[PDB]
Amino acid sequence: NPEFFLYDIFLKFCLKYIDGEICHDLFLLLGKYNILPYDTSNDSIYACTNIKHLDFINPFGVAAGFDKNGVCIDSILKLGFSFIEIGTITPRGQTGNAKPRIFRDVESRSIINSCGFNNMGCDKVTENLILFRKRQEEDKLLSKHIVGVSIGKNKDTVNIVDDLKYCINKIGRYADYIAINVSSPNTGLRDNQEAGKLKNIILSVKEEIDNLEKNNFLWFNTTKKKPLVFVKLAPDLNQEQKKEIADVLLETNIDGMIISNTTTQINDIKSFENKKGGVSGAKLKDISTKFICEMYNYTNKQIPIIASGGIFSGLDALEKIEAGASVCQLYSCLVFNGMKSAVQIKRELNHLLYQRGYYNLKEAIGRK
Ligand SMILES: Cc1cc2nc3c(=O)[nH]c(=O)nc-3n(C[C@H](O)[C@H](O)[C@H](O)COP(=O)(O)O)c2cc1C
Ligand SMILES: CCOC(=O)c1nn(C)c(Cc2ccc(C(F)(F)F)nc2)c1C
Ligand SMILES: CCCCCCCCCCCC[N+](C)(C)[O-]
Ligand SMILES: O=c1cc(C(O)O)[nH]c(=O)[nH]1
Repeated sequence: NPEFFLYDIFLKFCLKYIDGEICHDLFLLLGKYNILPYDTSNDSIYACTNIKHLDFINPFGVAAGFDKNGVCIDSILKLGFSFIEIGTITPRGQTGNAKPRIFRDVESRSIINSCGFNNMGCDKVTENLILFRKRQEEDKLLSKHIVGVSIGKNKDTVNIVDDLKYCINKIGRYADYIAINVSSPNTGLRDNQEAGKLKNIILSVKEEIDNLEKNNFLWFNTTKKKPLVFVKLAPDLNQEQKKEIADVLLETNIDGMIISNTTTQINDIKSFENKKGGVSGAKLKDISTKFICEMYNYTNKQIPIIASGGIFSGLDALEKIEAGASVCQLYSCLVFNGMKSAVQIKRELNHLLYQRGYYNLKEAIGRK
């Protein structure tokens, strides 16, 4: 498709002259007017994957934080992705921290951000998602595409369980899966990663979803089933904390763990020396991949893993898969590679699996 080529003409210009968050706003604006390219290709049946009975037509989606409000789901999915995680959303809208709060380092292909859960609130985002689902009833390019919702707490909230229960009762019907975000470094959130607190949070979320069904058509999503429950983990933990959390995740029978969110322990990027927030991009890959391996070993391979962190090429994706991941999420790749992220990474992964001696992608999950 020549449209990806035409777009890459402006990528370096964007990185050099346009503020990052403004670049992101431009991205969403172009997609709102249905001007982004379309991935016209066909996905390899040998590259599909799944988490429980949630089936992904390909192993690549957009991570949370990119379309925080679901204003652009169709166009982002039609770039070539199989799923998108909208959010993180909160019961009421928040403006976030003061701008600029996103900083890029092109040399290291890394980003640091302190957004602060800026979003339009659960009500407006629920409206946007209902409209998308109506369009999806007709759009054949969007058939079988998955939409997940990441939910969080408002800054000035003490009871996280309240905020998450409001969101579930509002938008749960419309989501294929729900991602619990207790790993953002820019809001008392990583405190909720304490084993006991986390176990209560998870079991509460999973009860509010089950309660949606007890009160009797219902599931207005892609799967026609109740949404699965994922947990997004921060990588800034010691082995003891990782073992305890893995026990909690197994005890609550969550459906998947997203490894991982941004990290605050990177300090070989001189450009970010004076900045605060979580770091993402190529500098997070090795940290993120190792974290997958640990949790893959700690949970006895019983919890599917959604990989997130420094995935730019099919080789990185295969690293994640061969570490224990079943599906991959992109974010920084879209920042530094433009619209072609999905098409290019699908092409490369397909070639890799065909050459490395794999009948299909699911055969590569695990394999150390
Ligand atoms: C500007 C920005 C905003 C983000 N917002 C969220 C968010 O709201 N919720 C969330 O779970 N992760 C959020 N993330 C983390 C990403 O979803 C992803 O986990 C992380 O960037 C690592 O992936 P990557 O290396 O491909 O960028 C955000 C990341 C960035 C850079
Ligand atoms: C949250 C962090 O987002 C960013 O900082 C960011 N930076 N760039 C260059 C991009 C990709 C991009 C955006 C817009 C355009 C276009 F306007 F040319 F179309 N091309 C590429 C993003 C996203
Ligand atoms: C439309 C028949 C099913 C009724 C209940 C769910 C409706 C939600 C429609 C979302 C789009 C789903 N799909 C499979 C058509 O792409
Ligand atoms: O989960 C999150 C949230 C934010 C933010 O909104 O600031 N940033 C991240 O890096 N991860």
